[PDB]
Amino acid sequence: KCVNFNFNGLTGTGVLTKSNKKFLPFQQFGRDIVDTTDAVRDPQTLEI
Amino acid sequence: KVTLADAGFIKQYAQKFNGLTVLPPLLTDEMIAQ
Ligand SMILES: *[C@@H]1O[C@H](CO)[C@@H](O[C@@H]2O[C@H](CO)[C@@H](O)[C@H](O)[C@H]2NC(C)=O)[C@H](O)[C@H]1NC(C)=O
Ligand SMILES: *[C@@H]1O[C@H](CO)[C@@H](O)[C@H](O)[C@H]1NC(C)=O
Repeated sequence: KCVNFNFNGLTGTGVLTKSNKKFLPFQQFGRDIVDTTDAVRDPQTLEI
Repeated sequence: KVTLADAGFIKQYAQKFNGLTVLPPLLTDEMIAQ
């Protein structure tokens, strides 16, 4: 659903979906080729 | 031979970057071929 979100201080508006990206154990969020956030790690479940 | 380098999201119609919209041409490739 289109929601507003705040993940451990990272804020924005968007639709959250299950991701197939595999983050390293320490990484909390990701960015695309133009440095705009496009993925987050849920701080409670660690799902990407 | 000609390829695209548009670093966005592609859908049949990220999808529009951050307020940046790409419009289709009026004449499609088939119409130009015609
Ligand atoms: C604290 O975080 C942990 C994981 O980082 C949560 O543990 C999981 O919670 C889900 C849903 O509550 C359960 O289905 C899992 O089985 C839990 N995992 C384990 C290993 O127990 C935990 O629930 C979080 N606590 C709170 C209060 O949110
Ligand atoms: C629009 O979305 C629906 C979702 O079920 C899909 O079946 C359909 O093909 C989509 N059409 C276009 C033009 O994107």
